[PDB]
Amino acid sequence: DKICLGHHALSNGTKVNTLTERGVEVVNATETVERTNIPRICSKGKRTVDLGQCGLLGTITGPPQCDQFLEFSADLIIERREGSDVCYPGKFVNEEALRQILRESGGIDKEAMGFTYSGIRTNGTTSACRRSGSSFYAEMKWLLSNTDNAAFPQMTKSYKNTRKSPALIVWGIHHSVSTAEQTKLYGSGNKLVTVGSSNYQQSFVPSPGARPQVNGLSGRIDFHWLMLNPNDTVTFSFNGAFIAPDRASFLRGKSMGIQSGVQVDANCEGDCYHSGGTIISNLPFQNIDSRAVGKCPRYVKQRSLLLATGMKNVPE
Amino acid sequence: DKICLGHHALSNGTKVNTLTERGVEVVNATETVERTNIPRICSKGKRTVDLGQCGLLGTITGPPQCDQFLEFSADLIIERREGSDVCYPGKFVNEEALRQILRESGGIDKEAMGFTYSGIRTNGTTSACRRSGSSFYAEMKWLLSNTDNAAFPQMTKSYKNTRKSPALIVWGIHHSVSTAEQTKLYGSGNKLVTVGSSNYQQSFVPSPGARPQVNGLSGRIDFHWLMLNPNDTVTFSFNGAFIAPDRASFLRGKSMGIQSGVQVDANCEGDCYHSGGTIISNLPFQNIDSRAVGKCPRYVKQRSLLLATGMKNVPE
Amino acid sequence: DKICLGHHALSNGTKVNTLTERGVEVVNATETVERTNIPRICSKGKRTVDLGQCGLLGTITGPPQCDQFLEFSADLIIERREGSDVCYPGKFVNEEALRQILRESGGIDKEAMGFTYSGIRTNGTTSACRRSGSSFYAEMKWLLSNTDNAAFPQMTKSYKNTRKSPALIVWGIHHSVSTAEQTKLYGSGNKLVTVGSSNYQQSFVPSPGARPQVNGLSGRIDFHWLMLNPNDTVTFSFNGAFIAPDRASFLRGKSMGIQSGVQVDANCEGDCYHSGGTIISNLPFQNIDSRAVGKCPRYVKQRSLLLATGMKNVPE
Amino acid sequence: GLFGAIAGFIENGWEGLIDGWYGFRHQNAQGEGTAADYKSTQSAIDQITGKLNRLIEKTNQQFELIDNEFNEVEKQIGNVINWTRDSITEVWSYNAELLVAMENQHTIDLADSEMDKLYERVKRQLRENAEEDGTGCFEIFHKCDDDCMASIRNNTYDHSKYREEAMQNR
Amino acid sequence: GLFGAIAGFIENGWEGLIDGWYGFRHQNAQGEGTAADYKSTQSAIDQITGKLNRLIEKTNQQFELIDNEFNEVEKQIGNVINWTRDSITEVWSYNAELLVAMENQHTIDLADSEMDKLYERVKRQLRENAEEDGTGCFEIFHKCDDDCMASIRNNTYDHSKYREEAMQNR
Amino acid sequence: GLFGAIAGFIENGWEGLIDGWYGFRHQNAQGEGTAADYKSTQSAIDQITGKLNRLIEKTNQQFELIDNEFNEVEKQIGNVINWTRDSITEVWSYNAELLVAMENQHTIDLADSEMDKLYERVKRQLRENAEEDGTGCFEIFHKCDDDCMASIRNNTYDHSKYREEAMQNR
Ligand SMILES: CC(=O)N[C@@H]1[C@@H](O)[C@H](O[C@@H]2O[C@H](CO[C@]3(C(=O)O)C[C@H](O)[C@@H](NC(C)=O)[C@H]([C@H](O)[C@H](O)CO)O3)[C@H](O)[C@H](O)[C@H]2O)[C@@H](CO)O[C@H]1O
Ligand SMILES: CC(=O)N[C@@H]1[C@@H](O)[C@H](O[C@@H]2O[C@H](CO[C@]3(C(=O)O)C[C@H](O)[C@@H](NC(C)=O)[C@H]([C@H](O)[C@H](O)CO)O3)[C@H](O)[C@H](O)[C@H]2O)[C@@H](CO)O[C@H]1O
Ligand SMILES: CC(=O)N[C@@H]1[C@@H](O)[C@H](O[C@@H]2O[C@H](CO[C@]3(C(=O)O)C[C@H](O)[C@@H](NC(C)=O)[C@H]([C@H](O)[C@H](O)CO)O3)[C@H](O)[C@H](O)[C@H]2O)[C@@H](CO)O[C@H]1O
Ligand SMILES: *[C@@H]1O[C@H](CO)[C@@H](O[C@@H]2O[C@H](CO)[C@@H](O)[C@H](O)[C@H]2NC(C)=O)[C@H](O)[C@H]1NC(C)=O
Ligand SMILES: *[C@@H]1O[C@H](CO)[C@@H](O[C@@H]2O[C@H](CO)[C@@H](O)[C@H](O)[C@H]2NC(C)=O)[C@H](O)[C@H]1NC(C)=O
Ligand SMILES: *[C@@H]1O[C@H](CO)[C@@H](O[C@@H]2O[C@H](CO)[C@@H](O)[C@H](O)[C@H]2NC(C)=O)[C@H](O)[C@H]1NC(C)=O
Ligand SMILES: *[C@@H]1O[C@H](CO)[C@@H](O)[C@H](O)[C@H]1NC(C)=O
Ligand SMILES: *[C@@H]1O[C@H](CO)[C@@H](O)[C@H](O)[C@H]1NC(C)=O
Ligand SMILES: *[C@@H]1O[C@H](CO)[C@@H](O)[C@H](O)[C@H]1NC(C)=O
Ligand SMILES: *[C@@H]1O[C@H](CO)[C@@H](O)[C@H](O)[C@H]1NC(C)=O
Ligand SMILES: *[C@@H]1O[C@H](CO)[C@@H](O)[C@H](O)[C@H]1NC(C)=O
Ligand SMILES: *[C@@H]1O[C@H](CO)[C@@H](O)[C@H](O)[C@H]1NC(C)=O
Ligand SMILES: *[C@@H]1O[C@H](CO)[C@@H](O)[C@H](O)[C@H]1NC(C)=O
Ligand SMILES: *[C@@H]1O[C@H](CO)[C@@H](O)[C@H](O)[C@H]1NC(C)=O
Ligand SMILES: *[C@@H]1O[C@H](CO)[C@@H](O)[C@H](O)[C@H]1NC(C)=O
Ligand SMILES: *[C@@H]1O[C@H](CO)[C@@H](O)[C@H](O)[C@H]1NC(C)=O
Ligand SMILES: *[C@@H]1O[C@H](CO)[C@@H](O)[C@H](O)[C@H]1NC(C)=O
Ligand SMILES: *[C@@H]1O[C@H](CO)[C@@H](O)[C@H](O)[C@H]1NC(C)=O
Repeated sequence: DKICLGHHALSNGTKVNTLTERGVEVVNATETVERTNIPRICSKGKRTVDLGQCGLLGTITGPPQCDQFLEFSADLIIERREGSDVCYPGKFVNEEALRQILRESGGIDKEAMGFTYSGIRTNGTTSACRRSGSSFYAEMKWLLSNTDNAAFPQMTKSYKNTRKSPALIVWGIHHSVSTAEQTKLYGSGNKLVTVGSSNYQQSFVPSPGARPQVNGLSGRIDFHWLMLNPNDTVTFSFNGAFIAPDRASFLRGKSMGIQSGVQVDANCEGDCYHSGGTIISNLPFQNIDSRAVGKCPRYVKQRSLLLATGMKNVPE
Repeated sequence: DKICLGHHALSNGTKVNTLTERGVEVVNATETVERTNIPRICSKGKRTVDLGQCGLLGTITGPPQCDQFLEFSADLIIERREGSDVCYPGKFVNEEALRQILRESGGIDKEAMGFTYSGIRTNGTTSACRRSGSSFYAEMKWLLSNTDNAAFPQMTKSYKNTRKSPALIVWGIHHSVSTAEQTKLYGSGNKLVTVGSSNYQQSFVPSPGARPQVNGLSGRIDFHWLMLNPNDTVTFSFNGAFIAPDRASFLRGKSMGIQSGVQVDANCEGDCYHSGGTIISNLPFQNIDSRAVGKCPRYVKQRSLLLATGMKNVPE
Repeated sequence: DKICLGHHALSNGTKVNTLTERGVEVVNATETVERTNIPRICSKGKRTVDLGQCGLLGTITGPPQCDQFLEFSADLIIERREGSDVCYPGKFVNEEALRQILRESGGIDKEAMGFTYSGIRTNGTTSACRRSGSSFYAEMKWLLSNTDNAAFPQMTKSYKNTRKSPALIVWGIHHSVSTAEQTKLYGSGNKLVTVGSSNYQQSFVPSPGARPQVNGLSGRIDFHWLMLNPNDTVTFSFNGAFIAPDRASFLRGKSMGIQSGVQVDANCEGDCYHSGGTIISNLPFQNIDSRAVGKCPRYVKQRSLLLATGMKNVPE
Repeated sequence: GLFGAIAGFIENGWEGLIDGWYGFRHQNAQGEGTAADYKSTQSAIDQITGKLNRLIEKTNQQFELIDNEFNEVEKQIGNVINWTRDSITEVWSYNAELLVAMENQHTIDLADSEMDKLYERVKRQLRENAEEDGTGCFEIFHKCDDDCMASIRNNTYDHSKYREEAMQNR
Repeated sequence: GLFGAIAGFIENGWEGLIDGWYGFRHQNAQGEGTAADYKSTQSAIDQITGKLNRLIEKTNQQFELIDNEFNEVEKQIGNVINWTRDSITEVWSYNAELLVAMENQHTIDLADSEMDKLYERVKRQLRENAEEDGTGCFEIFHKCDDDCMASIRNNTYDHSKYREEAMQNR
Repeated sequence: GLFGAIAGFIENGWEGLIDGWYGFRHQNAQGEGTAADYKSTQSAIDQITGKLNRLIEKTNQQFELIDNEFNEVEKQIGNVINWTRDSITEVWSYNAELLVAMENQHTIDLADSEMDKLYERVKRQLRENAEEDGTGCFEIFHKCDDDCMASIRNNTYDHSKYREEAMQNR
C-alpha cells in the first residue's frame, strides 16, 4: 500500500554550534583546532644546528663554548637556555636585532679582516675564557699598550668589503674595574673610539668602574656591530680600550631559528615549532602556543571548534 | 469556501542591509554598534587610585604631590592631565615603558636599599620641592661634596635583591646650570657614573649648561631605572652628580591603568574605559573611541549596523 | 501537448570556487583582485613636489641641490633614489621619524631664529657644498673660533616659539678629521653642547677621528632635531663644534609622501601609489604591492579570485 | 527571499495579525476569521533570538594602553602603533559589515522558509479535498464550518471524512 | 544547488535562450517556440548586481609609509613592521578567499531558487489542467494554441475556461 | 533546517539505515523492506567532503620570532609586540568561530535539501498513481510488489502502466 522516505540516525550524535544554535547534535563531526603536541623538534630532512652551550651571538666572536660553531651552516637553528654569548663578562648593543639576522642567515662564513699592528700588544687573555689555560674570543684580539701605563697611539685601521653580500662586523669596548686599571692597560687620558660607514656614524668613549663579579670578574666588554655593504669601507679610530675584530662574517643564505628545551628528532618532519616541540597538523587552527613559528595553523583561544560533517541527528 | 495563509506586517519597517540589497525594510531590527557613553569612570567594586596632581612616575621618586602615593595598592589606576612626575625640573629616560610597568603593577611596596655614606653630604634640598620649607624627593638623596669645591671620592655602593620578585631601581643625574656650579657641588674633573646588573650594562657622564627656567630653575635631574632580578646584585660607581636611591620598589600584583578627565563613580560598573568615560555595553562593536582599553567591544568606523530580528516587511 | 521550463547556458563557462567545490563553471564571472598597474605617478589635481636630487631632510638644512625646496608646499611629495640630504658628509639622528613628519607636513614655511653672534666666526664653508665656489647649508651657520687654535667662549642662545603650531628645530655637530683639527677650529679642551625643552632633555660631546672619504672628505656633521611647542623656549649651551640653525621650519598642513622611480603624469588620477606606479581600481583587493600607500584595495597573496555573476553553467 | 513566499506568491502581510508572525485567515458560511500559528511563529522567533545571544556577547580579552594622550610617545614607535591600530580597525569594520549583511540575508530567507513550511503542511493535510489558489490560499470544495477550520489549524483535520463530498464537487 | 532545479530535475540549459536567463519552450499544433521570462531574469540580475555594487568599492581609509625602500629602517623595528604586515596580509588573504567562496555558493543557490519559483508559479496557474512531466515540463491535456501559450507566459491564463475538457482528458 | 524535511515533516531518522544517508522503506503484499539511495547519499557526501578539503589546509606563509623567551626584549617594544599579537589572536578567534558556525548552518540545510530533492523526485515519478501521506510517505493505490518497488528506487517505474487501476482506486 505504501513507500516511505527517511534518513539515517544514531542514538547519540555529536554536539556542534551554528549561527542559530548552541549544541545541536549531528551524525558526524570533526575537529578544526589542533591540540596535539609532539614533544620533540622534528628535524627530518633539515640541516640542523643545535647550539647547546654556545650562545648564538657567540658564533660571531668565539668564546670557547662556540669553537665548533664559528662557520656553521643550517636550515634550522636551535637556541638553548644554557647558551652563553660570552666568556669574559659583557653584552651586545642592539642584541636582539642581531639575533634575528643570524636566525635566518643560513649560517656564517668567516674571513680575515687583514689588520696588522705596530707599537702595541695584541695577545691579551683572561681566566674566564679557558682553552687549556687562559685565552680569549677566537675571532677577536685584545689590543693593549706595549707595557704597563704606556701610551696607546691614536690608530686608524680600515677594511673594505670586496664581496657581493653585506659583511657583519663586530668590535668590543673593554671597561676595566677601575680608573687605575684602565691607565695600566692603555695609558692615561680620555680614550675615544669612532666608527664610520656609508650608512653608519657613531662614537664610543669608555667608562671604567666597579661591577658585580660575574665569572669571578668585575670588568665588562661591550660588543658593537654593523652591516657593511659591498664596496663600502669602514674605519676604526681608537685611543685604546678597544677589542679588535680579526675576522668578518658573511651570511650563507636562508634559515629559521627557534628557542627550545626539547630533544631533536630526525624521525619526524614538521614546519611549525615552539619551545615545547612541534605542531604536526593540517588543521587550520591551533590552541597550543600563540608564539609558535614556521608554517603554522593560526592560533586561536578556543580549545575546540567542531565542524559538522553529517546531517542533524534526529533519533527515534 | 477557502482558507488563506499570511504573515504579519507594519505600515513602516526598519531599513537594514543584506548581501544583495541596501535598505530593505524588515519588521524589527537591533543595533550592533555601541554609541552610548557614560561620562564617568565606573569603578564600582574596584580598588581605585586617582593620582590627581601626582604623576605616575613620581610615585617611585616622591615629589611632595606624591607623598600619599608612595606605597599605593590598586586594581585601577587613573592618570590626570594635571599630574606631574617631578618637583625639581627633570625627566625619566625610557619613561613610557616604566609607565606601562606601573599601570599594571597593582601598585607598589617600598623597602630601604641600605646605603650608608662617609666623607660626603646627603641632605641636599631645593625650593622647587616644598614641604614647609625646602625639601627633596622623599625616596631619593641628593649626594654632595662635604663643602664647596671639595672633591667627591670615587664611591662604590651595592644592593642585592633578596626577594622573590624583581626590584624596580631608580637613580638620578644632576646637571647643574653651569660648569662652575657643578664643581662647587661635586668638585672639578670629569664625573662618571656606571651601572651593572646581570641583564644591564651602562654609564653616565653629566653635562652642565643653561636650560630654560622651569619652576624658576634652570638645572635638570635625569632619572634612570632598571628591573633587578631575584638574587641579582647591582652596583653604583660614581664620582659625583648622582641622586642616590633610598628605597626600592616592588610590584604588588595586577592592575590596569587609564588616562581620563572625568569623575570617578562607584555607583556604576564597567570594564571598558577611555578618556571621556566608560563604555557599558554587551554589543560586539563600538564607535566611541578606537583607543578604549580594558575589556571592550571592537572599534569600528561605522556609526550604525542594524541586525534584522524580523522578517521582510511587506505592507498592504 | 506541453510547455517546458529552462534556463540559459553556454558551451563553455567560467570556473570559480565555492564553499563546496573547486572550479565549478558558471555563465559569467568577474575579477575581485587588481593586477593592472599604471607605470606613472598619477598626480592630476594634486599639488605635487618631485624632490629629484634633493633629499627630503635636506629641505630643512639646505644643501645646494635643495635650494629650490626650502619652502615647498604640497599635497603629494615624491622621494627619488638619487636624492641626497647632505652636501658635507653627515647624517640625521632619528632620521626616519623626521621623514615621516615631513611626508605628511603639507610642506614647510621658514622663519629666522634671530641668533646674533659676538666673539666668534659664523661664515664657515667647504668644497663639498658648491654654489659658484665653496658654500654651506643655506639654513645653517658653521660656528667657528675667531682664529686658529683660539678659544671658543661658552655660549647660551635661546629661541621662543611664538606661533600657534610646533616648530621644527635642527642643529648639527661637526666631528673633525683629527684631534688636532678640532682644536684648530674651536680651541682645545672637552667641548660640550646641551639642549633643553619642556619635552626634551639631552647633551652632545663630539668625537673627532678618521672616517672614510665621502665627497673627498673624511669629516662628518651629525644633524639633530626636536619639535618645539607653542610658547615653549629652547636653549643651546655650546663650547664649540656646533652647526647653528639660522631658520626654523613650520608645517603647512597635510600631505602624503611616496618613494618612486617612475614619471609623474597629470593626465591620470589615482590615490593608491607604490614605487612602480599607481593602482587605479575599484576592486576590493590587489596583488601588486603589499607596501602600496594612500587609499588602496587590500593586499592579498592570490593573483585572482573570481566572483560568480551568473548561474551554474549546464551545457547540452 | 529564496523560498518565494514572503514578497513572493503571497501578495503581502497582514497588519491585523498582531497575534504572531504567521497565521490563517478563513472564509465560510459563518464569515471571516483570523488566527495565529504558534509553532511556526515560535520556530522563527527561537532561531532569531539564538542568533542574537550568540552575537550579543563581549570578549573577556583585556587590552592595555600602548601610547599616551598626555605625553606623546616617540614619533617612529607612535607611527607604527597608529598604522597597526588603523589596520586592525579596517579589519573589524569589514568583519562587522559582512557579518550583519550575511546574517540579515539568512534571517530574511529563514522567515520566508518558515512561511513555506507552514503553507506546505496545510496542503499535505487536505489531500485532494482542496486545490491551490496560487495567492497563498486553499479553495475548499466541501463545507468547512468554524469547527472544521479550527481542526485544520490544530492539526486534527481528518481528510477521509470529507473526501467523497469534496472529490465529487471537483 | 539547494533547490534542485538547475543541474537537478532540469537536465540542462538552453544555448538558444539568448533572450534572458529563464524561459519557456512549448510544443503544440502550430509547432515549437521559445521565449524568455522577464520577471525571473530581472529578479536574479538585480540581486547579483546588488552584490557587486556592495563589494566593488574601495575604502576612504588612508595609510602612510612606516618603512623605507631606499634607506632601510633599523632592523628590530623593521622586523616588527614586516611581521605585522605579513600578519595582516594573511588575514585579508583569508577574508578574500572566504568572501568569494560563500558569495559564489549563494549566487548559484540564488539562481537555482529563481528557476524553482518560476516553475512553481506556472504549476499554480494550471490547476489540474496539467500534470508534471518531471523533467521541468508540463503536459497539457486540453488544446493550447500559440494564443493560449502566450497567456500562460503573461500570467493571464484562465484555468476555469479549459478545466472541463482537460479534466475529462485525464 | 530551511527545507523542512529533516526534523520537519519527517518525524525522525532510521537507526537501521546503515547502508547510506537516505533511503526507502516500503510496505506491500510481500511485507516490509528498506534500502539506501546511492545518488542522494553520494551528492551530500561529495559536497561535505569538498568543504573539508577546502578548510583542512595550512598556509605556506612563514613567520619568525620577533621576541625572546630566554632574554626578554626591551619593555616598550615588547608591549607593542604583545598588543599586536593579542589583537591578531582576537581576529583569528573570531574568524574560526564564525567560519565553523556558518559552515555548520549550511551543512545542516544542505542535508535537509538533499532529502527534499529525493522526496520530490519520487512524487514526480508517481504522477497521480499515489498521494502524499504527509509524514514523508506515499500511499500507492495500485498493487506494487517487490519488483515494482525496486523500479521506483532505480528510476525505471512507468506510471502509465499502472495509471488506470490506481486512478480508479482513488
Ligand atoms: C700576573 C699579574 O700581574 N697579577 C696577578 C693578578 O692578576 C692576580 O689577581 C687575580 O686577577 C684575576 C684577573 O686576571 C686577569 C684575568 O682576567 O684572568 C689576567 C689577565 O692576563 C688580564 N688580562 C689583561 C689583558 O690585562 C686580566 C685583565 O687585566 C682584567 O680582566 C681586566 O678587567 O686579568 C682575577 O681578578 C682574580 O680574582 C684576581 O685574584 C693575582 C692573584 O692571583 O696574582 C697576580 O700575580
Ligand atoms: C644660600 C646661598 O648660598 N645662596 C643663595 C642663593 O642660592 C640665592 O639664589 C637663588 O637660588 C635659587 C636656587 O637655590 C637652590 C634651590 O634649588 O632652591 C637652593 C638649594 O639649597 C641648592 N641645593 C643644593 C643641593 O645645592 C640648589 C642647587 O644648588 C641648584 O638648584 C642647582 O641647580 O639651589 C634660585 O636659583 C633663585 O632663582 C636664586 O635667586 C640668593 C638669592 O635668593 O641668595 C643666596 O644667599
Ligand atoms: C686654505 C688652507 O688653510 N689650507 C688649504 C687646505 O685646506 C687644502 O687641503 C685640502 O682641504 C680640503 C678641505 O678644505 C675645506 C673644505 O671642506 O673644503 C676648506 C674649508 O674652508 C674648511 N672649512 C672650515 C670651516 O674650516 C674645511 C674644514 O676645515 C674641514 O672640512 C673640516 O673637516 O676644509 C680637502 O680636505 C682636500 O682633500 C685637501 O687637499 C690644501 C690643498 O688644496 O691647500 C691649503 O692651502
Ligand atoms: C597617532 O594618532 C593619534 C590619534 O589617534 C594622534 O593624536 C592626535 O593628534 C591630533 C593632531 O595633532 C590631535 O588633534 C588629537 O588631540 C590627538 N589625539 C590623541 C588621542 O592623542 C597622534 O598624533 C598620532 N601619532 C603620531 C606619531 O602622529
Ligand atoms: C622587510 O621586508 C622587505 C620586503 O617587503 C625587505 O626588503 C627586501 O629585501 C630583499 C632581500 O634583501 C630585497 O631583494 C628587496 O629589494 C627588498 N624589498 C624592499 C621593498 O625593500 C626587508 O629586508 C625586510 N626587513 C628586514 C628588517 O628584514
Ligand atoms: C608579553 O607576553 C609574554 C607572554 O606571551 C610575557 O612573558 C611571560 O611572562 C609571564 C609573567 O612574567 C611568565 O610567567 C611567562 O613565563 C612568560 N612567557 C613567555 C613565553 O615569555 C611577557 O612578559 C610580555 N611582555 C611584556 C613586556 O610584558
Ligand atoms: C552516547 O552515550 C554514550 C554513553 O556512554 C557515550 O559513550 C557515547 O560517546 C555517546 N555517543 C556519541 C556518538 O557521542
Ligand atoms: C566521521 O568523521 C571523522 C572525522 O573525525 C572521520 O575520521 C570518520 O571517518 C567519519 N566516520 C563516518 C562513519 O563517517
Ligand atoms: C704578547 O706579546 C708580547 C710582544 O708583542 C710578548 O713579549 C709577550 O710575551 C706575549 N704574551 C704572552 C703571554 O706570550
Ligand atoms: C664593486 O666595485 C668593483 C670595482 O673594483 C666592481 O667590479 C663591482 O662590480 C662593484 N660592485 C658593486 C655592487 O658596486
Ligand atoms: C513610519 O513613519 C512615521 C512617520 O512619522 C515614523 O514616526 C515611524 O518611525 C516610521 N515607522 C518605523 C517603524 O520606523
Ligand atoms: C524589537 O527589537 C528590539 C531590539 O532593539 C527589542 O527591544 C524589542 O523588544 C522588539 N520588539 C518586538 C515587538 O519584537
Ligand atoms: C647637612 O649635613 C651636614 C653634615 O653632614 C650638616 O652640617 C648640615 O647642616 C646639614 N644641612 C642642613 C640644612 O641641616
Ligand atoms: C636565591 O638564593 C637563596 C640562597 O641564599 C635561595 O634561598 C633562593 O632559593 C634563591 N632563589 C633564586 C630564585 O635563585
Ligand atoms: C571555451 O573554449 C574556447 C576554446 O578556444 C575558448 O576560447 C573559450 O574561452 C572557452 N569559453 C569560455 C567562456 O571561457
Ligand atoms: C559578464 O561580466 C563581466 C564582468 O567582467 C561584464 O563586464 C559583462 O558585461 C558581463 N557580460 C554579460 C553578457 O553578462
Ligand atoms: C668670515 O668672517 C671674518 C670676520 O668675522 C672675516 O674676516 C673673513 O674674511 C670671513 N670669511 C670670508 C671667506 O670672507
Ligand atoms: C602664548 O602666550 C601668549 C601670551 O603672550 C598668549 O597670547 C597665547 O594665547 C599663548 N598661547 C598658548 C597656546 O599658550
